[PDB]
Amino acid sequence: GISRDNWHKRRKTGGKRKPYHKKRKYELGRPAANTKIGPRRIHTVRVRGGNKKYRALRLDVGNFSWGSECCTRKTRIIDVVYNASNNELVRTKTLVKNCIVLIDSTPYRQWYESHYALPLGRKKGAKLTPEEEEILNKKRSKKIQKKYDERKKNAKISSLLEEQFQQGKLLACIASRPGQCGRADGYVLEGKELEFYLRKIKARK
Amino acid sequence: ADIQTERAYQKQPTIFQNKKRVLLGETGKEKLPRYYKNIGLGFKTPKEAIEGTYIDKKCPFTGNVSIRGRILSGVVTKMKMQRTIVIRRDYLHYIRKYNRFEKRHKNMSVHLSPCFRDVQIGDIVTVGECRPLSKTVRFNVLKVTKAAGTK
Amino acid sequence: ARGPKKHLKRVAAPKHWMLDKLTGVFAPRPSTGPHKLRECLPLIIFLRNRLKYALTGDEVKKICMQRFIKIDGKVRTDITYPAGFMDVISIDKTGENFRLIYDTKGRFAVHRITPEEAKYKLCKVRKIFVGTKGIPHLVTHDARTIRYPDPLIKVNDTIQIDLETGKITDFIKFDTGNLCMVTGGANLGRIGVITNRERHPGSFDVVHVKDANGNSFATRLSNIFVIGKGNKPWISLPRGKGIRLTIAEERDKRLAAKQSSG
RNA sequence: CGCUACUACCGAUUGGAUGGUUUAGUGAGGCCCUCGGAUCGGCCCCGCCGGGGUCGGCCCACGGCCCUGGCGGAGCGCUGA
RNA sequence: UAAAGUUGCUGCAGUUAAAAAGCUCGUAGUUGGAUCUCUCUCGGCCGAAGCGUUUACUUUGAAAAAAUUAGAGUGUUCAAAGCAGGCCCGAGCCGCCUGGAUACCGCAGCUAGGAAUAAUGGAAUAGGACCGCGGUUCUAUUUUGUUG
RNA sequence: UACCUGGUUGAUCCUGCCAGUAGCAUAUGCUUGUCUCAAAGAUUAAGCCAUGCAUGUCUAAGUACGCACGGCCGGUACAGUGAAACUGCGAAUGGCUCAUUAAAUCAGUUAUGGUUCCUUUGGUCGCUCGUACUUGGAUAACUGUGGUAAUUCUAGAGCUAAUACAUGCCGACGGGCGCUGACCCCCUUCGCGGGGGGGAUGCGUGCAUUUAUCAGUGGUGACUCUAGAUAACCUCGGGCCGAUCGCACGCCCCCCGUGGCGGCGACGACCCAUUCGAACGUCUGCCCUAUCAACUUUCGAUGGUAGUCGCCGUGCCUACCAUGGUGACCACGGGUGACGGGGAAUCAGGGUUCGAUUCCGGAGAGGGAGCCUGAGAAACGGCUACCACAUCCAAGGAAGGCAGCAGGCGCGCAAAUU
Ligand SMILES: [Mg+2]
Ligand SMILES: [Mg+2]
Ligand SMILES: [Mg+2]
Ligand SMILES: [Mg+2]
Ligand SMILES: [Mg+2]
Ligand SMILES: [Mg+2]
Ligand SMILES: [Mg+2]
Ligand SMILES: [Mg+2]
Ligand SMILES: [Mg+2]
Ligand SMILES: [Mg+2]
Ligand SMILES: [Mg+2]
Ligand SMILES: [Mg+2]
Ligand SMILES: [Mg+2]
Ligand SMILES: [Mg+2]
Ligand SMILES: [Mg+2]
Ligand SMILES: [Mg+2]
Ligand SMILES: [Mg+2]
Ligand SMILES: [Mg+2]
Ligand SMILES: [Mg+2]
Ligand SMILES: [Mg+2]
Ligand SMILES: [Mg+2]
Ligand SMILES: [Mg+2]
Ligand SMILES: [Mg+2]
Ligand SMILES: [Mg+2]
Ligand SMILES: [Mg+2]
Ligand SMILES: [Mg+2]
Ligand SMILES: [Mg+2]
Ligand SMILES: [Mg+2]
Ligand SMILES: [Mg+2]
Ligand SMILES: [Mg+2]
Ligand SMILES: [Mg+2]
Ligand SMILES: [Mg+2]
Ligand SMILES: [Mg+2]
Ligand SMILES: [Mg+2]
Ligand SMILES: [Mg+2]
Ligand SMILES: [Mg+2]
Ligand SMILES: [Mg+2]
Ligand SMILES: [Mg+2]
Ligand SMILES: [Mg+2]
Ligand SMILES: [Mg+2]
Ligand SMILES: [Mg+2]
Ligand SMILES: [Mg+2]
Ligand SMILES: [Mg+2]
Ligand SMILES: [Mg+2]
Ligand SMILES: [Mg+2]
Ligand SMILES: [Mg+2]
Ligand SMILES: [Mg+2]
Ligand SMILES: [Mg+2]
Ligand SMILES: [Mg+2]
Ligand SMILES: [Mg+2]
Ligand SMILES: [Mg+2]
Ligand SMILES: [Mg+2]
Ligand SMILES: [Mg+2]
Repeated sequence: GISRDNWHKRRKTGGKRKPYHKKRKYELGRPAANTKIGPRRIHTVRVRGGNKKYRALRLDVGNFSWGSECCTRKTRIIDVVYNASNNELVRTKTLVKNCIVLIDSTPYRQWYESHYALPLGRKKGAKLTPEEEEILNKKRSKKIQKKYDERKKNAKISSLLEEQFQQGKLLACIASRPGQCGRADGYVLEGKELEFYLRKIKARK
Repeated sequence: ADIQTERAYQKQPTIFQNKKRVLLGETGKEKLPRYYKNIGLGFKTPKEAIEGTYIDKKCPFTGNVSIRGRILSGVVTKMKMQRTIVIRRDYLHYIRKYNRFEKRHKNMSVHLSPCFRDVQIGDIVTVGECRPLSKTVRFNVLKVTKAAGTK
Repeated sequence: ARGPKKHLKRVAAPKHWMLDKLTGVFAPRPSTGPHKLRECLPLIIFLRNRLKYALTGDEVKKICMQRFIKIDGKVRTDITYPAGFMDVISIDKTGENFRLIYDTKGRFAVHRITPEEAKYKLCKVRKIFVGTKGIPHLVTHDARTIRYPDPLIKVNDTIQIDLETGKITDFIKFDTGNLCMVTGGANLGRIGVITNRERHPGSFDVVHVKDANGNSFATRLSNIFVIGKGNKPWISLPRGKGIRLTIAEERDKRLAAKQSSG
């Protein structure tokens, strides 16, 4: 079938070579796993040595890490925005390694509000729900309030991430290969890389 | 700016450049810590690799490659590909019947790191063996020494 | 081939087995085990060709299936079991103990030992690595893995193992002045004292050895096995003390023995 | 130049021939993906046969609550293959 | 295959027997005149580190499948072969002694000495060696009994 | 054994071939008494095959209610031998041939710090804090009913097992450690404030898997190595954490029990190490041919970036890019009565020729191609198609691969017993 050998290629000088053996089992190849966005659907593949490869065909969730805060959380995947290799992958919404995607921001906001006890992602209208009020304005003792006030010194986030939190969606990059391991894992974009990808996305439109 | 020329972001994989810090340390300098390593066998790391800002995953000093095998030498003949040059190795082959020799040559495509600059055609290069980096490249430039006509 | 090979041609067998050409087409292919195929001695070869206990391969099986032979204190019924360097073979039925040691000709010799000596063996440290939970592990030349070794033991050293419990009793460090035997190459079977070690980064190291009579030679680092500390070995030696004679002096010794015979 | 024979060359022309390439147009079969659902079960709703406890009016009769073995019929109810 | 010094590297011919281009220039190739008599530091005289401007050459050493060839031993009745065999027995009823060597293995790649021959190298717009002395900028470790 | 002789002329000296001489290996002719070894359908046809055989396997230790045999008790599960069948393993080794193949194969030398690995050997296997005195449904062999001209074709019905197929606990289990932390104390302070402890209640936890971050036990010439810490994840086509078998059977208790404990093995299993390998790489090395001088790049040719696929490294493939790469030191193309070496014949010293052939590598099973199972095959004494041949038929269908051992046809100068 699909063979990824080296003897069907031309030589360095440019002349062609005559093969001396037919296709072998260990030189085989398999059709690509075009992973889309939807309810989870994964097929297992029996590979050389008796091992398994998890061929993810459909994925909708994955665990992403906020590196600056070191906060890893499991969040759903919403859409694909940018792809360096080819723009056809963006149109068909294919999940591959190093593609830029949009993920939900709710678990990160919950962790941030439970850690620093500061508002985040809230509108200027100051509308609130009592659960969030008791999460932020809880009655703490002197020692615990002392730790929280000290934590409030380091509570500061760049304007780009704050705007993304206001929008409700974050930009992330996938670091795992969905077609090989069956899961879509990655990290939240931030810093110079976030600016680079924002500029690329804006220029694409 | 000058480094970012591809559709994908060019980063050093082992360096985390998004570590948050106080506003006082941000004003000082935005100097990313450089990743480099000693390749061994007595070869020294060029200062341009340590102090440089280029990104090259195939660089023997700042990339993810391993130097093991044979260490060979050649003369630079062509510099027209991106980050890779063509060198020529000359030798003599012995013919038993006539008790004499004949001149022979080989051509090698080797990877040249951005840390090595001011490399001209006709200077000596010491290369080391690594894993296959492309279809025809299996060696990486380790040292560059100038020609006899250097002033 | 499409997979592992299961046969061994008799002419393609190792030459230190001293097999003859006209007996058959095949030779006993050693089973997988602690020792390499080219560096072991199969149980059948030692049991019928060296000791002359059996005449055919069937009698070797009839002996082995009575659970008479023990290798390193454990009963082996496989007739092609790979037995290698510094191994102990015990036959309780006849009350005999043997240790596999190369002679000066590079062949395994029938070397009888005291039953007291048959309780331990020497091993060469091949690998040192830290495993899960920060537990050191030591891997010897005969595939033995030992947990929690002495922190001073490094690679190329020698450890004494008690065959009953399989635990280290003591060890010898790889230093100049110790006693070593060559386990491979042109100097296989020679015993001497280490003189100096040459280090070649990225390549093989070369070690020089000098014997009792003053003859010097060199080998690679992988072919050296440390036997004893200083000039005193920790095991019993074969008839030849590890000194290789030249052809002229072997002829002289043979002629002297013939003259004194009769 | 006139006789007698052979080999090798041209060259009206088209046959018996095969072999090797490729341009285009079809294309068996396996494998992968998206569908598909012949059929086979398990769980709920009733009915009558059977064994363990208990509750109730109680005296060797009959119901309640659970389990438990089989059997017959529904639900395009649910689910698995 | 030798004979064939009738394919000539050793080692052939080219005036008249077959043969030197009509003549000249010229790139690649081949070839090329003489000359030049180990080192500080750090550690225990040696150990580490730089060696060598580098090679070519020669002499060592290591790694290099068996079988074949060469070759040691051995009365297969000799030999071609084979890797066998020999000794005393009053019987050893624990039988004894001994072999299964060695040489060679081209080229390329490793290792350590030699320094003749043959290549290559330095100080000429001296921004060349060696011993020192001031001026400025950028970072790391330790000592002020610890911690800022 | 470092070797020559006849032939051109009326006669001579030469150049120069022809012929003469000796080995070796194929055939053939004549002849042939005794013994020891010993090649043998390679050359033309990798052309075609009747027939027969060439791969099967059970221990005390997975499953026996076949009287098919068999000893005693006679409900008192199973005495023993054991056909058949389910399960497990092997069948990827060996044997044959040399068609293809010219930096390809192959040889020496290195590398995997860029991968996989049945089995053997050794190491782990209460390290997880959350019906068990043993859980469930079927299937053969067997007993009965059948279909087809025909096969190692199978269909229905009635039974019954597991180390087949599934499902699932207890125990260790007392806690420990990370975060959350109401509340309770102890110092200084007139007091706020500055400190030091204890803590109920909640979440997480072991090894493997995926991602992100932090610090820097042991090792290398060199890791983005090994080990450690932190936040999470952990695939229903699902990683581990034993519902398995045999032999000898014994010590203990407030006891006669739900009795508790215990020795050797067999089988199985996640993960390391080892063994047997396999697979991709580095350097050097191959016969003739210019009446083959430029080749490669539309359809990847050379390199870069990111991905896909793959067991891994890589134009292996994809997208976007640069214009590269090779060549009189002979590229590219063509031929080879070319599988490559270890080797063989002849040889003063050089050298010439051969190597299908018992050893080591490679390739193939009429020619192509695609696959299932499995640790390992693009397997052919496995399967599925096309191409060419070809067997039985009741014309509806079914079954093929001797370059395995014999043997047969054909081919030829040329090669053995069903
Ligand atoms: Mg082929
Ligand atoms: Mg010569
Ligand atoms: Mg085979
Ligand atoms: Mg075997
Ligand atoms: Mg199709
Ligand atoms: Mg000749
Ligand atoms: Mg001659
Ligand atoms: Mg001639
Ligand atoms: Mg001469
Ligand atoms: Mg002549
Ligand atoms: Mg003339
Ligand atoms: Mg002239
Ligand atoms: Mg010239
Ligand atoms: Mg000169
Ligand atoms: Mg060899
Ligand atoms: Mg040899
Ligand atoms: Mg005459
Ligand atoms: Mg002649
Ligand atoms: Mg007679
Ligand atoms: Mg034939
Ligand atoms: Mg043939
Ligand atoms: Mg034959
Ligand atoms: Mg056969
Ligand atoms: Mg079976
Ligand atoms: Mg199998
Ligand atoms: Mg045969
Ligand atoms: Mg090789
Ligand atoms: Mg790899
Ligand atoms: Mg294994
Ligand atoms: Mg049935
Ligand atoms: Mg099972
Ligand atoms: Mg780690
Ligand atoms: Mg890549
Ligand atoms: Mg690329
Ligand atoms: Mg040949
Ligand atoms: Mg051929
Ligand atoms: Mg000669
Ligand atoms: Mg001669
Ligand atoms: Mg040959
Ligand atoms: Mg051959
Ligand atoms: Mg042929
Ligand atoms: Mg094949
Ligand atoms: Mg065949
Ligand atoms: Mg055929
Ligand atoms: Mg076929
Ligand atoms: Mg298997
Ligand atoms: Mg096939
Ligand atoms: Mg066959
Ligand atoms: Mg076969
Ligand atoms: Mg036949
Ligand atoms: Mg047949
Ligand atoms: Mg004949
Ligand atoms: Mg005939």
